[PDB]
Amino acid sequence: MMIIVGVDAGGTKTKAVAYDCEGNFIGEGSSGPGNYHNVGLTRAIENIKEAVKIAAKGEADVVGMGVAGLDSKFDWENFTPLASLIAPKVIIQHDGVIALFAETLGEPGVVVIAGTGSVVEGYNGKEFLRVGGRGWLLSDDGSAYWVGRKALRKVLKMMDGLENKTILYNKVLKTINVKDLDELVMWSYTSSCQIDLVASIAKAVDEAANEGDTVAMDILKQGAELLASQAVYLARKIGTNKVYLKGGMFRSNIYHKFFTLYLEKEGIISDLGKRSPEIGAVILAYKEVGCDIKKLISD
Amino acid sequence: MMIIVGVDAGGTKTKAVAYDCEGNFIGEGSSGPGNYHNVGLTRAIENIKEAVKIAAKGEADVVGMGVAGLDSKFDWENFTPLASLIAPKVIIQHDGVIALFAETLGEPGVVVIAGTGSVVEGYNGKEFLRVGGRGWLLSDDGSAYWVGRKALRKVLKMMDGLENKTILYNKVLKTINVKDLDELVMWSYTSSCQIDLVASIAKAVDEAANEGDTVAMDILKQGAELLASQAVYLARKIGTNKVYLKGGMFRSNIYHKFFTLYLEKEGIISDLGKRSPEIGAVILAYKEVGCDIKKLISD
Ligand SMILES: OC[C@H]1O[C@@H](O)[C@H](O)[C@@H](O)[C@@H]1O
Ligand SMILES: OC[C@H]1O[C@@H](O)[C@H](O)[C@@H](O)[C@@H]1O
Repeated sequence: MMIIVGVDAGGTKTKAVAYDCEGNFIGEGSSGPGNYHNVGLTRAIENIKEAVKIAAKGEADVVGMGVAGLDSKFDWENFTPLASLIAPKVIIQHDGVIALFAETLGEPGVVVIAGTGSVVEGYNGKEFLRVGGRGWLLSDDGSAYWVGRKALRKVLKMMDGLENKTILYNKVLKTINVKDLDELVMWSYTSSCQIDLVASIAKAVDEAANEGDTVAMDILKQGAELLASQAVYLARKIGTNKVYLKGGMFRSNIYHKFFTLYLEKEGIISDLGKRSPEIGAVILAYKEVGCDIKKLISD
Repeated sequence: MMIIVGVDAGGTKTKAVAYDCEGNFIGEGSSGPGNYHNVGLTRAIENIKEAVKIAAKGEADVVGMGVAGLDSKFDWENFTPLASLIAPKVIIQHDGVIALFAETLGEPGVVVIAGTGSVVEGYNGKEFLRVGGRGWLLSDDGSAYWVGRKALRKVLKMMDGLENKTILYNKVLKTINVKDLDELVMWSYTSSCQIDLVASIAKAVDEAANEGDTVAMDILKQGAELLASQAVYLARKIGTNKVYLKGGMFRSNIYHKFFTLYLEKEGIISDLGKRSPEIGAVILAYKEVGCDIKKLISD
Protein backbone atom coordinates (compact mmCIF):
# COMPACT_ATOMS: atom_id res chain seq x y z
CA MET A 1 0.00 0.00 0.00
CA MET A 2 1.18 3.49 0.96
CA ILE A 3 4.87 3.88 1.83
CA ILE A 4 5.73 6.50 4.46
CA VAL A 5 9.38 7.25 5.20
CA GLY A 6 10.73 9.10 8.24
CA VAL A 7 14.18 10.67 7.94
CA ASP A 8 16.82 12.09 10.26
CA ALA A 9 19.18 14.02 7.98
CA GLY A 10 21.98 14.83 10.40
CA GLY A 11 25.57 16.01 10.42
CA THR A 12 27.00 12.54 10.91
CA LYS A 13 24.69 10.55 8.64
CA THR A 14 21.19 10.29 7.19
CA LYS A 15 18.92 7.61 8.64
CA ALA A 16 15.55 6.61 7.21
CA VAL A 17 12.82 4.17 8.23
CA ALA A 18 9.87 3.15 6.07
CA TYR A 19 6.43 1.99 7.21
CA ASP A 20 3.08 1.54 5.49
CA CYS A 21 -0.02 3.44 6.69
CA GLU A 22 -1.06 0.55 8.94
CA GLY A 23 1.88 0.82 11.33
CA ASN A 24 3.98 -1.94 9.76
CA PHE A 25 7.74 -1.66 9.32
CA ILE A 26 8.97 -1.95 5.74
CA GLY A 27 12.67 -1.26 6.07
CA GLU A 28 15.51 1.08 6.93
CA GLY A 29 18.31 2.78 5.03
CA SER A 30 21.31 4.99 5.70
CA SER A 31 23.54 7.35 3.73
CA GLY A 32 25.95 10.25 4.21
CA PRO A 33 25.38 13.60 6.03
CA GLY A 34 22.14 15.47 5.44
CA ASN A 35 23.61 18.79 6.60
CA TYR A 36 24.23 20.72 3.37
CA HIS A 37 26.63 23.09 5.13
CA ASN A 38 29.00 20.14 5.45
CA VAL A 39 28.57 18.35 2.11
CA GLY A 40 26.84 20.87 -0.14
CA LEU A 41 23.21 21.02 -1.22
CA THR A 42 23.61 18.62 -4.16
CA ARG A 43 25.16 15.84 -2.06
CA ALA A 44 22.93 16.42 0.97
CA ILE A 45 19.83 15.88 -1.17
CA GLU A 46 21.45 12.88 -2.87
CA ASN A 47 22.13 11.32 0.53
CA ILE A 48 18.57 11.85 1.70
CA LYS A 49 17.24 10.39 -1.55
CA GLU A 50 19.51 7.37 -1.15
CA ALA A 51 18.51 6.65 2.45
CA VAL A 52 14.83 6.98 1.48
CA LYS A 53 15.17 4.74 -1.57
CA ILE A 54 16.90 2.03 0.47
CA ALA A 55 14.37 2.08 3.31
CA ALA A 56 11.34 2.11 1.01
CA LYS A 57 12.95 -0.40 -1.36
CA GLY A 58 11.97 2.00 -4.12
CA GLU A 59 9.76 5.07 -4.43
CA ALA A 60 7.96 6.48 -1.40
CA ASP A 61 4.54 8.14 -1.22
CA VAL A 62 5.26 10.37 1.76
CA VAL A 63 8.56 11.50 3.25
CA GLY A 64 8.93 13.30 6.56
CA MET A 65 12.35 14.66 7.51
CA GLY A 66 14.17 16.36 10.37
CA VAL A 67 17.15 18.25 8.98
CA ALA A 68 20.38 19.53 10.52
CA GLY A 69 21.63 22.81 9.09
CA LEU A 70 18.36 24.67 8.51
CA ASP A 71 19.64 27.52 10.66
CA SER A 72 18.43 30.61 8.80
CA LYS A 73 15.65 31.67 6.46
CA PHE A 74 18.23 31.46 3.67
CA ASP A 75 18.92 27.81 4.49
CA TRP A 76 15.23 26.91 4.33
CA GLU A 77 14.44 28.62 1.03
CA ASN A 78 17.23 26.79 -0.82
CA PHE A 79 16.64 23.39 0.78
CA THR A 80 12.83 23.14 0.61
CA PRO A 81 12.42 23.23 -3.20
CA LEU A 82 14.87 20.40 -3.82
CA ALA A 83 13.68 18.26 -0.91
CA SER A 84 10.12 18.44 -2.28
CA LEU A 85 11.15 16.60 -5.46
CA ILE A 86 11.90 13.45 -3.45
CA ALA A 87 8.29 12.28 -3.14
CA PRO A 88 4.68 13.31 -3.95
CA LYS A 89 4.27 14.53 -0.37
CA VAL A 90 7.22 15.82 1.68
CA ILE A 91 7.25 17.29 5.19
CA ILE A 92 10.35 19.19 6.32
CA GLN A 93 11.36 20.38 9.78
CA HIS A 94 14.53 21.27 11.66
CA ASP A 95 16.05 18.15 13.24
CA GLY A 96 15.61 19.46 16.78
CA VAL A 97 11.90 19.92 16.17
CA ILE A 98 11.47 16.34 14.95
CA ALA A 99 13.65 14.84 17.68
CA LEU A 100 11.52 16.58 20.32
CA PHE A 101 8.21 15.79 18.66
CA ALA A 102 9.19 12.12 18.46
CA GLU A 103 9.12 11.98 22.25
CA THR A 104 6.62 14.52 23.59
CA LEU A 105 4.18 14.11 20.68
CA GLY A 106 2.74 17.62 20.85
CA GLU A 107 3.33 18.33 24.54
CA PRO A 108 5.84 20.73 26.13
CA GLY A 109 9.36 19.43 26.64
CA VAL A 110 13.07 19.74 25.87
CA VAL A 111 15.41 17.56 23.83
CA VAL A 112 19.15 17.64 23.26
CA ILE A 113 20.82 16.42 20.10
CA ALA A 114 24.53 15.78 20.46
CA GLY A 115 26.07 14.41 17.28
CA THR A 116 28.45 16.00 14.77
CA GLY A 117 26.79 19.25 15.80
CA SER A 118 24.48 19.92 18.74
CA VAL A 119 21.28 21.70 19.67
CA VAL A 120 18.77 22.11 22.48
CA GLU A 121 15.16 22.34 21.31
CA GLY A 122 12.08 22.98 23.39
CA TYR A 123 8.34 23.51 23.04
CA ASN A 124 6.33 25.70 25.42
CA GLY A 125 2.88 24.64 24.25
CA LYS A 126 2.71 27.41 21.67
CA GLU A 127 6.00 27.44 19.77
CA PHE A 128 9.38 25.76 19.38
CA LEU A 129 12.43 27.38 20.99
CA ARG A 130 16.05 26.74 20.02
CA VAL A 131 19.29 27.25 21.94
CA GLY A 132 22.56 26.76 20.07
CA GLY A 133 22.42 24.63 16.94
CA ARG A 134 23.99 27.20 14.61
CA GLY A 135 27.08 25.43 13.29
CA TRP A 136 30.62 24.52 14.29
CA LEU A 137 32.13 28.01 14.49
CA LEU A 138 29.33 29.82 16.32
CA SER A 139 28.07 26.95 18.44
CA ASP A 140 27.80 23.17 18.69
CA ASP A 141 29.10 22.98 22.28
CA GLY A 142 29.71 19.38 23.33
CA SER A 143 29.32 18.02 19.82
CA ALA A 144 31.68 15.54 18.18
CA TYR A 145 33.30 18.42 16.27
CA TRP A 146 33.75 20.38 19.50
CA VAL A 147 35.33 17.37 21.22
CA GLY A 148 37.55 16.60 18.24
CA ARG A 149 38.89 20.15 18.13
CA LYS A 150 39.63 20.14 21.86
CA ALA A 151 41.54 16.87 21.48
CA LEU A 152 43.62 18.16 18.56
CA ARG A 153 44.58 21.28 20.50
CA LYS A 154 45.51 19.19 23.55
CA VAL A 155 47.64 16.82 21.46
CA LEU A 156 49.69 19.74 20.12
CA LYS A 157 50.38 20.95 23.65
CA MET A 158 51.55 17.44 24.50
CA MET A 159 53.89 17.50 21.50
CA ASP A 160 55.17 20.91 22.60
CA GLY A 161 55.98 19.46 26.01
CA LEU A 162 53.52 21.70 27.86
CA GLU A 163 51.70 18.67 29.24
CA ASN A 164 52.49 14.98 29.67
CA LYS A 165 51.45 12.65 26.87
CA THR A 166 48.54 10.46 27.93
CA ILE A 167 46.59 7.57 26.40
CA LEU A 168 44.68 10.15 24.35
CA TYR A 169 47.88 11.09 22.55
CA ASN A 170 48.36 7.86 20.63
CA LYS A 171 44.61 7.32 20.19
CA VAL A 172 44.43 10.58 18.28
CA LEU A 173 47.60 10.07 16.23
CA LYS A 174 46.36 6.64 15.14
CA THR A 175 42.87 7.88 14.25
CA ILE A 176 44.19 10.49 11.81
CA ASN A 177 47.33 8.51 10.97
CA VAL A 178 49.91 11.11 12.02
CA LYS A 179 53.27 10.35 13.63
CA ASP A 180 54.70 13.74 14.61
CA LEU A 181 54.12 17.48 14.86
CA ASP A 182 55.07 18.05 11.23
CA GLU A 183 52.47 15.58 9.96
CA LEU A 184 49.83 16.93 12.35
CA VAL A 185 50.34 20.41 10.91
CA MET A 186 49.95 19.19 7.34
CA TRP A 187 46.85 17.21 8.33
CA SER A 188 45.38 20.31 9.95
CA TYR A 189 45.96 22.55 6.94
CA THR A 190 44.24 20.13 4.54
CA SER A 191 41.63 18.93 7.04
CA SER A 192 40.98 22.24 8.83
CA CYS A 193 37.65 22.91 7.12
CA GLN A 194 36.43 19.32 6.82
CA ILE A 195 34.05 19.06 9.77
CA ASP A 196 33.78 15.27 9.48
CA LEU A 197 37.53 14.73 9.87
CA VAL A 198 37.68 16.82 13.04
CA ALA A 199 34.50 15.23 14.41
CA SER A 200 35.89 11.73 13.77
CA ILE A 201 38.44 12.38 16.51
CA ALA A 202 35.69 12.23 19.14
CA LYS A 203 35.92 8.43 18.91
CA ALA A 204 39.57 8.58 20.02
CA VAL A 205 38.60 10.73 23.00
CA ASP A 206 35.92 8.22 24.00
CA GLU A 207 38.35 5.31 23.71
CA ALA A 208 40.97 7.10 25.81
CA ALA A 209 38.34 8.06 28.39
CA ASN A 210 37.10 4.47 28.72
CA GLU A 211 40.67 3.50 29.52
CA GLY A 212 40.86 5.94 32.42
CA ASP A 213 42.64 8.90 30.83
CA THR A 214 41.57 11.92 32.89
CA VAL A 215 42.64 14.27 30.10
CA ALA A 216 40.17 12.66 27.68
CA MET A 217 37.56 12.54 30.43
CA ASP A 218 38.04 16.26 31.08
CA ILE A 219 37.24 17.03 27.44
CA LEU A 220 34.04 15.00 27.54
CA LYS A 221 33.06 16.54 30.87
CA GLN A 222 33.57 20.12 29.71
CA GLY A 223 31.63 19.53 26.52
CA ALA A 224 28.76 17.69 28.17
CA GLU A 225 28.37 20.35 30.87
CA LEU A 226 28.51 23.25 28.41
CA LEU A 227 25.65 21.68 26.48
CA ALA A 228 23.85 20.41 29.58
CA SER A 229 23.84 23.93 31.02
CA GLN A 230 21.88 25.06 27.96
CA ALA A 231 19.42 22.20 28.42
CA VAL A 232 18.89 23.15 32.08
CA TYR A 233 18.26 26.75 31.03
CA LEU A 234 15.61 25.75 28.51
CA ALA A 235 14.00 23.12 30.75
CA ARG A 236 13.54 25.72 33.49
CA LYS A 237 12.22 28.29 31.02
CA ILE A 238 9.64 25.88 29.60
CA GLY A 239 8.80 24.46 33.02
CA THR A 240 9.71 20.81 32.47
CA ASN A 241 11.63 18.63 34.94
CA LYS A 242 13.06 16.30 32.30
CA VAL A 243 15.21 16.48 29.17
CA TYR A 244 15.46 13.89 26.39
CA LEU A 245 18.91 12.96 25.09
CA LYS A 246 19.54 11.97 21.45
CA GLY A 247 22.60 11.67 19.25
CA GLY A 248 25.82 9.77 18.70
CA MET A 249 27.66 11.54 21.51
CA PHE A 250 25.41 9.82 24.03
CA ARG A 251 26.84 6.51 22.85
CA SER A 252 29.91 7.66 24.79
CA ASN A 253 29.15 6.22 28.21
CA ILE A 254 31.37 8.73 30.00
CA TYR A 255 29.94 11.69 28.09
CA HIS A 256 26.42 10.49 28.91
CA LYS A 257 27.35 10.06 32.58
CA PHE A 258 28.77 13.57 32.88
CA PHE A 259 25.70 14.94 31.11
CA THR A 260 23.23 13.15 33.39
CA LEU A 261 25.19 13.99 36.54
CA TYR A 262 25.05 17.69 35.66
CA LEU A 263 21.32 17.59 34.90
CA GLU A 264 20.60 15.70 38.11
CA LYS A 265 22.56 18.11 40.29
CA GLU A 266 20.39 20.83 38.74
CA GLY A 267 17.17 18.95 39.52
CA ILE A 268 16.53 17.68 35.99
CA ILE A 269 15.78 14.09 34.98
CA SER A 270 17.45 12.70 31.84
CA ASP A 271 15.85 10.18 29.50
CA LEU A 272 17.36 8.57 26.39
CA GLY A 273 13.79 7.82 25.34
CA LYS A 274 12.15 5.10 23.25
CA ARG A 275 11.52 7.03 20.04
CA SER A 276 14.12 7.99 17.46
CA PRO A 277 13.98 11.22 15.47
CA GLU A 278 13.29 9.25 12.28
CA ILE A 279 10.25 7.53 13.76
CA GLY A 280 9.21 10.96 14.98
CA ALA A 281 9.20 11.99 11.32
CA VAL A 282 7.06 8.95 10.46
CA ILE A 283 4.60 9.99 13.15
CA LEU A 284 4.45 13.56 11.83
CA ALA A 285 3.85 12.18 8.33
CA TYR A 286 1.07 9.95 9.68
CA LYS A 287 -0.63 13.04 11.13
CA GLU A 288 -0.21 14.93 7.86
CA VAL A 289 -1.82 12.26 5.66
CA GLY A 290 -4.25 10.77 8.17
CA CYS A 291 -2.71 7.43 9.17
CA ASP A 292 -3.43 6.17 12.71
CA ILE A 293 -0.32 6.63 14.86
CA LYS A 294 -1.48 4.04 17.40
CA LYS A 295 -1.07 1.32 14.75
CA LEU A 296 2.70 1.69 15.17
CA ILE A 297 2.41 0.09 18.63
CA SER A 298 4.09 -3.31 18.75
CA ASP A 299 5.39 -5.90 21.22
CA MET B 1 74.35 52.55 -2.19
CA MET B 2 73.19 49.11 -1.04
CA ILE B 3 69.53 48.77 -0.06
CA ILE B 4 68.73 46.28 2.72
CA VAL B 5 65.11 45.56 3.59
CA GLY B 6 63.84 43.86 6.74
CA VAL B 7 60.38 42.29 6.60
CA ASP B 8 57.80 40.97 9.06
CA ALA B 9 55.38 38.94 6.93
CA GLY B 10 52.64 38.25 9.46
CA GLY B 11 49.06 37.08 9.62
CA THR B 12 47.64 40.57 9.98
CA LYS B 13 49.89 42.44 7.56
CA THR B 14 53.35 42.63 6.02
CA LYS B 15 55.66 45.37 7.27
CA ALA B 16 58.99 46.30 5.72
CA VAL B 17 61.74 48.79 6.55
CA ALA B 18 64.64 49.70 4.27
CA TYR B 19 68.10 50.91 5.26
CA ASP B 20 71.40 51.28 3.44
CA CYS B 21 74.54 49.44 4.66
CA GLU B 22 75.63 52.43 6.74
CA GLY B 23 72.75 52.28 9.21
CA ASN B 24 70.62 54.96 7.56
CA PHE B 25 66.84 54.66 7.23
CA ILE B 26 65.52 54.78 3.67
CA GLY B 27 61.83 54.11 4.12
CA GLU B 28 59.01 51.81 5.17
CA GLY B 29 56.17 50.03 3.43
CA SER B 30 53.19 47.85 4.27
CA SER B 31 50.92 45.40 2.48
CA GLY B 32 48.52 42.53 3.15
CA PRO B 33 49.14 39.28 5.11
CA GLY B 34 52.37 37.37 4.54
CA ASN B 35 50.93 34.11 5.89
CA TYR B 36 50.22 32.03 2.77
CA HIS B 37 47.87 29.75 4.70
CA ASN B 38 45.51 32.71 4.94
CA VAL B 39 45.85 34.34 1.51
CA GLY B 40 47.52 31.72 -0.66
CA LEU B 41 51.13 31.52 -1.82
CA THR B 42 50.65 33.77 -4.86
CA ARG B 43 49.16 36.64 -2.86
CA ALA B 44 51.47 36.21 0.14
CA ILE B 45 54.50 36.65 -2.11
CA GLU B 46 52.84 39.56 -3.90
CA ASN B 47 52.25 41.29 -0.56
CA ILE B 48 55.84 40.81 0.54
CA LYS B 49 57.08 42.11 -2.81
CA GLU B 50 54.82 45.15 -2.49
CA ALA B 51 55.91 46.04 1.03
CA VAL B 52 59.56 45.66 -0.01
CA LYS B 53 59.15 47.75 -3.15
CA ILE B 54 57.47 50.55 -1.20
CA ALA B 55 60.06 50.64 1.58
CA ALA B 56 63.04 50.50 -0.80
CA LYS B 57 61.37 52.89 -3.24
CA GLY B 58 62.28 50.36 -5.91
CA GLU B 59 64.49 47.28 -6.13
CA ALA B 60 66.36 46.02 -3.08
CA ASP B 61 69.79 44.36 -2.90
CA VAL B 62 69.14 42.28 0.20
CA VAL B 63 65.88 41.22 1.82
CA GLY B 64 65.60 39.58 5.22
CA MET B 65 62.20 38.28 6.32
CA GLY B 66 60.45 36.71 9.31
CA VAL B 67 57.44 34.76 8.08
CA ALA B 68 54.25 33.56 9.76
CA GLY B 69 52.97 30.22 8.52
CA LEU B 70 56.23 28.33 7.94
CA ASP B 71 55.00 25.58 10.26
CA SER B 72 56.16 22.40 8.52
CA LYS B 73 58.89 21.23 6.17
CA PHE B 74 56.24 21.32 3.44
CA ASP B 75 55.57 25.01 4.10
CA TRP B 76 59.25 25.89 3.81
CA GLU B 77 59.95 24.03 0.57
CA ASN B 78 57.12 25.76 -1.29
CA PHE B 79 57.75 29.23 0.13
CA THR B 80 61.55 29.48 -0.15
CA PRO B 81 61.87 29.20 -3.96
CA LEU B 82 59.40 32.00 -4.66
CA ALA B 83 60.67 34.27 -1.88
CA SER B 84 64.18 34.03 -3.33
CA LEU B 85 63.07 35.71 -6.57
CA ILE B 86 62.37 38.96 -4.70
CA ALA B 87 65.99 40.14 -4.53
CA PRO B 88 69.58 39.07 -5.38
CA LYS B 89 70.08 38.02 -1.76
CA VAL B 90 67.19 36.83 0.42
CA ILE B 91 67.24 35.54 4.00
CA ILE B 92 64.18 33.70 5.29
CA GLN B 93 63.25 32.67 8.84
CA HIS B 94 60.13 31.87 10.84
CA ASP B 95 58.65 35.07 12.30
CA GLY B 96 59.18 33.92 15.88
CA VAL B 97 62.87 33.43 15.21
CA ILE B 98 63.26 36.95 13.80
CA ALA B 99 61.16 38.59 16.51
CA LEU B 100 63.35 36.97 19.18
CA PHE B 101 66.62 37.68 17.40
CA ALA B 102 65.63 41.34 17.05
CA GLU B 103 65.79 41.66 20.83
CA THR B 104 68.33 39.18 22.22
CA LEU B 105 70.69 39.45 19.24
CA GLY B 106 72.14 35.96 19.54
CA GLU B 107 71.65 35.42 23.27
CA PRO B 108 69.18 33.10 25.04
CA GLY B 109 65.67 34.42 25.58
CA VAL B 110 61.95 34.09 24.92
CA VAL B 111 59.55 36.17 22.84
CA VAL B 112 55.80 36.05 22.36
CA ILE B 113 54.05 37.12 19.18
CA ALA B 114 50.34 37.78 19.61
CA GLY B 115 48.72 39.01 16.41
CA THR B 116 46.28 37.30 14.04
CA GLY B 117 47.97 34.10 15.18
CA SER B 118 50.36 33.57 18.09
CA VAL B 119 53.58 31.83 19.03
CA VAL B 120 56.16 31.56 21.79
CA GLU B 121 59.74 31.27 20.54
CA GLY B 122 62.88 30.72 22.57
CA TYR B 123 66.60 30.18 22.15
CA ASN B 124 68.68 28.10 24.58
CA GLY B 125 72.09 29.10 23.28
CA LYS B 126 72.20 26.21 20.83
CA GLU B 127 68.86 26.09 19.02
CA PHE B 128 65.47 27.75 18.63
CA LEU B 129 62.47 26.21 20.40
CA ARG B 130 58.82 26.81 19.49
CA VAL B 131 55.63 26.40 21.50
CA GLY B 132 52.32 26.79 19.70
CA GLY B 133 52.38 28.77 16.46
CA ARG B 134 50.75 26.10 14.31
CA GLY B 135 47.62 27.81 12.97
CA TRP B 136 44.11 28.77 14.02
CA LEU B 137 42.61 25.29 14.43
CA LEU B 138 45.45 23.57 16.27
CA SER B 139 46.76 26.54 18.22
CA ASP B 140 47.04 30.32 18.28
CA ASP B 141 45.83 30.68 21.89
CA GLY B 142 45.24 34.33 22.77
CA SER B 143 45.55 35.52 19.19
CA ALA B 144 43.14 37.92 17.50
CA TYR B 145 41.48 34.95 15.77
CA TRP B 146 41.11 33.15 19.10
CA VAL B 147 39.57 36.24 20.71
CA GLY B 148 37.28 36.87 17.76
CA ARG B 149 35.94 33.32 17.85
CA LYS B 150 35.30 33.51 21.59
CA ALA B 151 33.37 36.75 21.11
CA LEU B 152 31.22 35.32 18.31
CA ARG B 153 30.31 32.31 20.42
CA LYS B 154 29.46 34.54 23.39
CA VAL B 155 27.27 36.80 21.24
CA LEU B 156 25.19 33.83 20.09
CA LYS B 157 24.59 32.79 23.69
CA MET B 158 23.44 36.33 24.40
CA MET B 159 21.02 36.13 21.46
CA ASP B 160 19.78 32.78 22.75
CA GLY B 161 19.05 34.39 26.11
CA LEU B 162 21.55 32.24 28.01
CA GLU B 163 23.40 35.34 29.19
CA ASN B 164 22.63 39.05 29.47
CA LYS B 165 23.59 41.24 26.53
CA THR B 166 26.53 43.47 27.41
CA ILE B 167 28.43 46.28 25.70
CA LEU B 168 30.29 43.61 23.73
CA TYR B 169 27.05 42.58 22.05
CA ASN B 170 26.53 45.72 20.00
CA LYS B 171 30.26 46.24 19.44
CA VAL B 172 30.39 42.88 17.68
CA LEU B 173 27.18 43.30 15.69
CA LYS B 174 28.39 46.67 14.40
CA THR B 175 31.85 45.39 13.49
CA ILE B 176 30.47 42.66 11.21
CA ASN B 177 27.31 44.61 10.35
CA VAL B 178 24.76 42.06 11.59
CA LYS B 179 21.44 42.90 13.25
CA ASP B 180 20.04 39.56 14.42
CA LEU B 181 20.63 35.83 14.84
CA ASP B 182 19.58 35.09 11.27
CA GLU B 183 22.15 37.50 9.81
CA LEU B 184 24.85 36.26 12.20
CA VAL B 185 24.31 32.72 10.94
CA MET B 186 24.61 33.77 7.31
CA TRP B 187 27.73 35.79 8.12
CA SER B 188 29.24 32.77 9.85
CA TYR B 189 28.59 30.39 6.97
CA THR B 190 30.25 32.69 4.41
CA SER B 191 32.92 34.01 6.79
CA SER B 192 33.62 30.79 8.72
CA CYS B 193 36.90 30.03 6.96
CA GLN B 194 38.11 33.60 6.45
CA ILE B 195 40.57 34.00 9.33
CA ASP B 196 40.83 37.77 8.85
CA LEU B 197 37.09 38.33 9.31
CA VAL B 198 37.02 36.40 12.58
CA ALA B 199 40.23 38.05 13.79
CA SER B 200 38.82 41.52 13.02
CA ILE B 201 36.34 41.00 15.85
CA ALA B 202 39.15 41.27 18.40
CA LYS B 203 38.92 45.06 17.99
CA ALA B 204 35.30 44.96 19.20
CA VAL B 205 36.35 42.96 22.25
CA ASP B 206 39.05 45.51 23.07
CA GLU B 207 36.61 48.41 22.70
CA ALA B 208 34.05 46.72 24.95
CA ALA B 209 36.74 45.89 27.51
CA ASN B 210 37.98 49.49 27.63
CA GLU B 211 34.43 50.50 28.47
CA GLY B 212 34.32 48.20 31.49
CA ASP B 213 32.50 45.17 30.09
CA THR B 214 33.62 42.25 32.26
CA VAL B 215 32.49 39.76 29.61
CA ALA B 216 34.89 41.25 27.06
CA MET B 217 37.57 41.51 29.74
CA ASP B 218 37.11 37.82 30.58
CA ILE B 219 37.82 36.87 26.96
CA LEU B 220 41.02 38.91 26.88
CA LYS B 221 42.08 37.53 30.25
CA GLN B 222 41.54 33.90 29.28
CA GLY B 223 43.40 34.33 26.02
CA ALA B 224 46.32 36.25 27.51
CA GLU B 225 46.77 33.72 30.32
CA LEU B 226 46.57 30.71 28.01
CA LEU B 227 49.38 32.18 25.93
CA ALA B 228 51.26 33.59 28.92
CA SER B 229 51.31 30.15 30.53
CA GLN B 230 53.19 28.87 27.48
CA ALA B 231 55.66 31.75 27.74
CA VAL B 232 56.28 30.97 31.42
CA TYR B 233 56.89 27.33 30.54
CA LEU B 234 59.48 28.21 27.90
CA ALA B 235 61.14 30.94 29.97
CA ARG B 236 61.67 28.48 32.83
CA LYS B 237 62.93 25.79 30.45
CA ILE B 238 65.47 28.13 28.84
CA GLY B 239 66.39 29.71 32.17
CA THR B 240 65.47 33.33 31.47
CA ASN B 241 63.61 35.62 33.88
CA LYS B 242 62.11 37.83 31.17
CA VAL B 243 59.88 37.50 28.10
CA TYR B 244 59.56 39.95 25.22
CA LEU B 245 56.08 40.82 23.95
CA LYS B 246 55.36 41.63 20.29
CA GLY B 247 52.24 41.83 18.15
CA GLY B 248 49.01 43.71 17.60
CA MET B 249 47.24 42.07 20.53
CA PHE B 250 49.55 43.91 22.91
CA ARG B 251 48.10 47.16 21.61
CA SER B 252 45.07 46.10 23.67
CA ASN B 253 45.91 47.71 27.00
CA ILE B 254 43.75 45.29 28.97
CA TYR B 255 45.13 42.24 27.16
CA HIS B 256 48.66 43.47 27.84
CA LYS B 257 47.83 44.08 31.51
CA PHE B 258 46.42 40.59 32.01
CA PHE B 259 49.45 39.13 30.23
CA THR B 260 51.97 41.03 32.36
CA LEU B 261 50.09 40.34 35.60
CA TYR B 262 50.21 36.61 34.89
CA LEU B 263 53.92 36.67 34.03
CA GLU B 264 54.72 38.71 37.13
CA LYS B 265 52.82 36.41 39.47
CA GLU B 266 54.95 33.62 38.00
CA GLY B 267 58.18 35.53 38.61
CA ILE B 268 58.73 36.63 35.01
CA ILE B 269 59.46 40.17 33.81
CA SER B 270 57.71 41.40 30.65
CA ASP B 271 59.25 43.81 28.15
CA LEU B 272 57.66 45.27 25.00
CA GLY B 273 61.20 45.96 23.83
CA LYS B 274 62.79 48.58 21.57
CA ARG B 275 63.34 46.49 18.44
CA SER B 276 60.67 45.42 15.97
CA PRO B 277 60.77 42.10 14.14
CA GLU B 278 61.38 43.90 10.85
CA ILE B 279 64.45 45.70 12.16
CA GLY B 280 65.52 42.32 13.52
CA ALA B 281 65.45 41.12 9.92
CA VAL B 282 67.56 44.12 8.86
CA ILE B 283 70.09 43.20 11.54
CA LEU B 284 70.21 39.58 10.39
CA ALA B 285 70.72 40.79 6.81
CA TYR B 286 73.53 43.08 7.98
CA LYS B 287 75.26 40.06 9.53
CA GLU B 288 74.76 38.02 6.36
CA VAL B 289 76.32 40.58 4.01
CA GLY B 290 78.81 42.18 6.38
CA CYS B 291 77.29 45.57 7.26
CA ASP B 292 78.10 46.99 10.71
CA ILE B 293 75.04 46.65 12.95
CA LYS B 294 76.26 49.35 15.34
CA LYS B 295 75.79 51.93 12.57
CA LEU B 296 72.03 51.59 13.11
CA ILE B 297 72.41 53.36 16.48
CA SER B 298 70.73 56.76 16.48
CA ASP B 299 69.49 59.46 18.85
O1 LIG C 1 22.20 18.22 14.54
C1 LIG C 1 22.36 19.11 15.63
C2 LIG C 1 22.62 20.53 15.16
O2 LIG C 1 23.90 20.53 14.49
C3 LIG C 1 24.31 21.85 14.10
O3 LIG C 1 25.56 21.75 13.51
C4 LIG C 1 23.32 22.42 13.09
O4 LIG C 1 23.70 23.75 12.77
C5 LIG C 1 21.90 22.42 13.67
O5 LIG C 1 20.97 22.79 12.66
C6 LIG C 1 21.53 21.04 14.21
O6 LIG C 1 20.30 21.12 14.90
O1 LIG D 1 52.53 35.06 13.75
C1 LIG D 1 52.40 34.22 14.89
C2 LIG D 1 52.13 32.78 14.50
O2 LIG D 1 50.83 32.75 13.86
C3 LIG D 1 50.41 31.42 13.54
O3 LIG D 1 49.15 31.49 12.99
C4 LIG D 1 51.38 30.80 12.53
O4 LIG D 1 50.99 29.45 12.29
C5 LIG D 1 52.81 30.83 13.08
O5 LIG D 1 53.72 30.41 12.07
C6 LIG D 1 53.19 32.23 13.54
O6 LIG D 1 54.44 32.18 14.21
